[PDB]
Amino acid sequence: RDAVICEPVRTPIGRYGGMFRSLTAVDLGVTALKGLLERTGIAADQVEDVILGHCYPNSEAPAIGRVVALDAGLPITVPGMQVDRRCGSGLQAVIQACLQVRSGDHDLVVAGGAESMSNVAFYSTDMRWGGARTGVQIHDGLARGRTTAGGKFHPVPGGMLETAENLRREYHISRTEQDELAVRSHQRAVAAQSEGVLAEEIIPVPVREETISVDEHPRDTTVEALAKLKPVLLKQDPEATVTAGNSSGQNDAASMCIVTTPEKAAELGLKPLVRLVSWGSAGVAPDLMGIGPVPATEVALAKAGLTLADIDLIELNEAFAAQALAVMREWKFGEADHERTNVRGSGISLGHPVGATGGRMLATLARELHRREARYGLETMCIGGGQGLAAVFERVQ
Amino acid sequence: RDAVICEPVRTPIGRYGGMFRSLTAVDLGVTALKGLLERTGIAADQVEDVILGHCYPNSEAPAIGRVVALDAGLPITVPGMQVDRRCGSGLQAVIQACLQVRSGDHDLVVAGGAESMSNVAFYSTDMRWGGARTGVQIHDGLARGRTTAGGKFHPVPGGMLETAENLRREYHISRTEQDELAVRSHQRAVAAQSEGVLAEEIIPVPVRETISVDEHPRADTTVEALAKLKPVLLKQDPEATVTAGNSSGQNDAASMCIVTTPEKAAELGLKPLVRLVSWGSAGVAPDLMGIGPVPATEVALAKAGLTLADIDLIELNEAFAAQALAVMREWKFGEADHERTNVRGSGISLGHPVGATGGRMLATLARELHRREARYGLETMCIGGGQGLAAVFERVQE
Amino acid sequence: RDAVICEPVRTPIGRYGGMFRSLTAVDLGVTALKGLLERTGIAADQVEDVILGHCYPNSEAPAIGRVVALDAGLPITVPGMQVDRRCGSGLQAVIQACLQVRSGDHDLVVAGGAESMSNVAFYSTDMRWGGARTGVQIHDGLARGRTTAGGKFHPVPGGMLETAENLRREYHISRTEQDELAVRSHQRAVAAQSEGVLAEEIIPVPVRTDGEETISVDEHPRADTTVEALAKLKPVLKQDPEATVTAGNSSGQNDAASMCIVTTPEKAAELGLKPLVRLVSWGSAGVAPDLMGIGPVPATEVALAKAGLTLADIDLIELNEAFAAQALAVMREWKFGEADHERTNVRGSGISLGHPVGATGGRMLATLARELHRREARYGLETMCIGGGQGLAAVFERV
Amino acid sequence: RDAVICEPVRTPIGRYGGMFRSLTAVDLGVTALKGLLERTGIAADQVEDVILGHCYPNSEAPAIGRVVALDAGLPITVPGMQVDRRCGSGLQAVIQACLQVRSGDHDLVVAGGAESMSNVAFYSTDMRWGGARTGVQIHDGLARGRTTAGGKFHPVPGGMLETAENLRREYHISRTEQDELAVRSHQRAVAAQSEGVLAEEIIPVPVREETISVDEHPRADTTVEALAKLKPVLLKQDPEATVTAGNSSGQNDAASMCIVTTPEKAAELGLKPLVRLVSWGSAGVAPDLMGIGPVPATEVALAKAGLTLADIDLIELNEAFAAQALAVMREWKFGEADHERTNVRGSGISLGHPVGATGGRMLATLARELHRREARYGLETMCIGGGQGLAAVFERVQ
Repeated sequence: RDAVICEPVRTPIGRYGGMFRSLTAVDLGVTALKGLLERTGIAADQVEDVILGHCYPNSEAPAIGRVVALDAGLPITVPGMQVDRRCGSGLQAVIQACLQVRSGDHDLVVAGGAESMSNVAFYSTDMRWGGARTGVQIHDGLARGRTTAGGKFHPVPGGMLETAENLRREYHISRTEQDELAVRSHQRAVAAQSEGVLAEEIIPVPVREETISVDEHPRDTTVEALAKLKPVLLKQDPEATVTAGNSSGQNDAASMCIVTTPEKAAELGLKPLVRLVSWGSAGVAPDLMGIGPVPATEVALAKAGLTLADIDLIELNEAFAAQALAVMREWKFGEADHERTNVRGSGISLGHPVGATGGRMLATLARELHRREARYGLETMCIGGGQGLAAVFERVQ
Repeated sequence: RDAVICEPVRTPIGRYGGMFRSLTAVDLGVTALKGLLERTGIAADQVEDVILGHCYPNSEAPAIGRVVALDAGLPITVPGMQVDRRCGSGLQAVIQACLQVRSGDHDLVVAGGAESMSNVAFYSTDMRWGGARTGVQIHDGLARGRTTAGGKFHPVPGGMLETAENLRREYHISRTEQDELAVRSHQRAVAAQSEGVLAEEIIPVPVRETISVDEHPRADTTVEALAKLKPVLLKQDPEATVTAGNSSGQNDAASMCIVTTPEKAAELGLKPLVRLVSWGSAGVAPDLMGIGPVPATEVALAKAGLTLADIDLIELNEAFAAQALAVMREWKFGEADHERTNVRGSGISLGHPVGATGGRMLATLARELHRREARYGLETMCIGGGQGLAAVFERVQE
Repeated sequence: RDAVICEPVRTPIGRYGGMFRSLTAVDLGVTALKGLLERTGIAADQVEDVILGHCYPNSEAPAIGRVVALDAGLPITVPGMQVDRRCGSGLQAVIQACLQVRSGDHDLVVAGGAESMSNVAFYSTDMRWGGARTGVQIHDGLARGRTTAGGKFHPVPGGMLETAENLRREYHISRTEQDELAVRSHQRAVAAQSEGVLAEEIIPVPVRTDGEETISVDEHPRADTTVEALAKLKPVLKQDPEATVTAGNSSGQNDAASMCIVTTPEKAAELGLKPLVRLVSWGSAGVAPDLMGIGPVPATEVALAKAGLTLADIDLIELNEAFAAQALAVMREWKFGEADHERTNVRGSGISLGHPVGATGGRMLATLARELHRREARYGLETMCIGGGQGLAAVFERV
Repeated sequence: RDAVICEPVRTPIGRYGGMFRSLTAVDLGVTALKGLLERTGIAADQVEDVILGHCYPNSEAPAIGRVVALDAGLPITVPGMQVDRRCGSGLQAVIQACLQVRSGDHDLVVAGGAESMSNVAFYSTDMRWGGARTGVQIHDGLARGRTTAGGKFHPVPGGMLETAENLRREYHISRTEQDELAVRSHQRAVAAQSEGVLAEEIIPVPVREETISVDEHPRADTTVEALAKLKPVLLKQDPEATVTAGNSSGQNDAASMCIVTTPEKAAELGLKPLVRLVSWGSAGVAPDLMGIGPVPATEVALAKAGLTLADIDLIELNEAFAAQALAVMREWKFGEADHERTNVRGSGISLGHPVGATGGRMLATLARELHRREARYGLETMCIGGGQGLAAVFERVQ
């Protein structure tokens, strides 16, 4: 039996240190979850699991899906969990949920993600047994993660950014093209804001006293202003092109959806948007992580009996413009194809709040697939440490 | 298609601050995984995913399955990830693994868990935007997490331990009953050591000599000796029963297995031990978290068309002896059922290296099933925060 | 032989988190020491000690007088040190300097204080040997310090603020009296800026932001300060609802440094210095910690006794206003008429100026000495309450 | 009028993480002060200030002299304070006390030092306004201090060790000579213990109950050969390295107290003055060469006294590293006989270097020894981290 997605939602996405800084990852999750149930009218006891992608957990919220369910006020009956496959964790939660559903184990579950990058921890592995002989190192969680993902044999001191630079180098990607992609990202996000489509996606968030519905970071952005910015690794390398302007930031948000059967959705009065056709996962070289989408997509299209040409709409994460352009090069893109890809924006304009990112992409794909009455959508992303995840979704009718 | 478990293995289990103190979770993970690949002769490129239960993640190892896979020398083409459902994380990884294999997405994966409780971080959320007004707090990851898992509306100040005391009060479990259970646990584990069954389970770990034996189990453990210990929260409850002796510790370990189809195992020369029949999960009151196996087992058995009496072997996590005993009251157990339960030992004697516990149970359950030529096994655990997880396994007869 | 104070100076005084937040205590001291030397023309090697009052030391600068000297470009042959007597530390450094000069041991020394409250450390004693058993605590240096000063037998959980309320209560001082005093303080301070007397005291500070700019003015003082506005403000009330002490009527937390030269009249003459005052006597006392604000009364008593002097003998007083109530209590005990307020804290005080602890004694010295000259008065008194139950007072004579 | 020292005393000195690990600096200070008062019968209202050398102060004890008086049950009328001049802070407290006294300002004061190196805080300056951009460092107070004492134009990444290796290089001091000095230091210290003289100095400390009277570090067995076996701390980077844990002083816990007064006031109280302070000197040296600071400092003090080094019966020189002390002794043109009159009851190497309390320890030995000997002149001198020296000359009272 099929697995279908209903009411995929998100909060607004805040900047690191910005709008949502007073809010925990849990507060955002709850807000997204309350909104999901509130829009749906679903009885709390209908939810059989809450599965949440969450990339920077600590003991403030163990097994974060369960904490988020309780905090949202669902009954003690409702189980929950946390998953991490990096930048792909949101999609992963979704995939797990569909698997749990299709099997016939569960009829309805929640799949989501939450990240508060603003409030990620600083930690020490030196204070337990003492620093009397070694000193004390305290690591920023965001910063350390950037270099450790590849493990011991594939270190990257320059982190995520260094991977993109490698890509720009390997594909001869001009700075201009990169800045250009970014503009589109902003124009599209902004266009979406004012065309009213975004309200469909968003649960507004109350901050102790006002309520927020608009994503903080999308902006007036021109190729000319972007040309001005100084790349991060210019001193390390003089041919750098990656800047804050052409790359996604660090952000706060949550994403929620319902994963259910068509039969169950009909009973609960729900309106399913897509069903999951297939998915694929891949490993790639960690220093080349930005390319993980290509092998993963290939696997997914094959499982689907599908071709990329067959595909109506694409959500490809814009971790770095350079990274995205490289996948698009491999996909042999034509100026039209940029029509069907990232239509409402992406990481660069929106933000990249890592756990919630897969959800955001889904909310946009599925809903947009509806608005267009289009058949197939692709969701795919690169993963820090050398991974890729992709999923194929089909509109319901 | 079926999902079957092949070659389920673990490292030995170190004590907190003990023999594996110098080892990261990743190091244990890598050793378990390498051992598994070595024992099986499997080409590395065969492994389509590595899913790992891991309950205290930090930035030293993001998405830990992937890191363990790289650090073990597997090719860059192999994906990996991290899962947390607390004390149920190892089972959860296995279940996810079966779902992926069964759907026909993957033909072979590794499921496992790793934990180093010895090296769990201390952490703060006050150092990034300033402690100017708040003050700064640094939290022990192990301690802080025992309290918060229930969230804001279900706080447990006493921790996992209070919940255990809660069950002891409700179900009227005596001190003697608990200590007694602890004794069996040590005797069964030690006996498992002497009988040589353990070697089949264990990946030896080199430390800078080589270790093949679990640290915690003690031959001389007696009831009279256990009676001497001071219950942890005597000060607060004079009726407290739960001591270090009758509860599990904090531990270091790793677990890995192969999850595969029967046709794929045949092709590769594997010996599949069990196939997964069903699972169930449940939520319970967070202050009563120890009872979680009862509803979960209920769900798993019923999906299986099975009854508790149908079950040949049970592994139930002994998080606390009062917690385990309470589950047994619901199950209406008797001295005889005690001979089909936790037969090689448990969390009390063995220790509770949390992301890897599900893995350790599975290794025993699967192997003991094969040793007994019995049919059905149940693996179930209580989960901090108020959860239960259960699975029913069937011996592969071939 | 006499000891005289030459060219007493200070930086501007910054608010906690404000102007100088990017500056260390060392940075401020160095700017002051350099300013002192630039003004004097003194060769660096004339300096035989740098003694600094510094109340929140850590290992960023051990023995901070030595570090401040080296960092200011003084030769390696110059010794330096750190002293702590809390709110009294700056004066204490002056007195030590004076004694080492008077004994004939040293001919010229530098006496000072530096404090950056903005940058005070957070610290833990649970980090060295393991946190598994106890938990790990980190303390804000500033906050923890308000309770510990009395030791175990006399903890004051309230802090300095509580000891002030204790004084209000004992001496029956209305919130009105307290609030009026604060007004004068801002008024005397502001007046002193426009009058231009402050430039004499101040070494200007450069801060790098768009450009690097130089600061000459104290952050905190306000002209617009009125009793009425001060009533709008909430005592620090839940605890005692007869609470009268607000952020408005007490000193805050601050960043500044102070320096001066201590020398013989004969040496000052050789080097072309203009000695302003000489030290006549000093006194120190202990009082109950929960009553710390009153410490000046006993210390002052002892100093005048040693001087053979009386309070009427005193033309100028600088009494630190840690709290308006604290200052008022001292003044009653001194039997102060309305006119005596004429000669006390004429250029402002802690409430308007701020209270950067190690540098405070230096700041007051700078006013008393210069004002004594501008006035052509004879005798000045410097005195302060000290956290933990102490007082320090000194008498100076214009030269 | 003169300033004289009466009843100089100390606690025993314990090792880093040792016997006194559960005691604060204040605790040691209180015991020492209490013992001093118990011994002398001094009326608590006779003490006009308590001046304490304290090197690693924190908010646990502000103005530590005042806290110590209070905690030791002195009346609230008694003021107190803290001073730091590194390794010279204890002597610096004495010189201050003597100056306040000779002045006529006070008739009687207490001067001391207290250090608990065990409990020195770890700190950050990144927490207050946040590390959101910069990161967070936490510094060990001991290790961090060793690099910063010279300031930004003279950093010593090597710490005090690097200064000591700089001295052995410059002065060419062999490893054997360094080890020989260390051996003498242990032998002299142990001898002082057999002989019974040490009791004269020591205030026994109670810990929770057992009472401690003996310094922790000194060992009778120490030999050159055993010492040769140790490895120089800085060998990786210097092939010629000599300085080791064996021939350097450790990190230590202790307190020192004494009475400073005039002869007239001492006559009144029926006190027994031991020495009077003749002179003192202070000096600045290069921070990379800090160990040599005694040489210019001794020169100043001897000169002020109209005195010569030949005139000095007894010397207490801090043995911070054997190499540093040996270097000073070279400048001083010492011959075999000189070792006869220097550090006669042990030193920093055997006893320990509890930094705030070190000036007090040396004084207690010197004043007391000078009396037993019936000798006239004594010298106390130490090197100070960051590039300083302090020396004082003391003369036996008749």
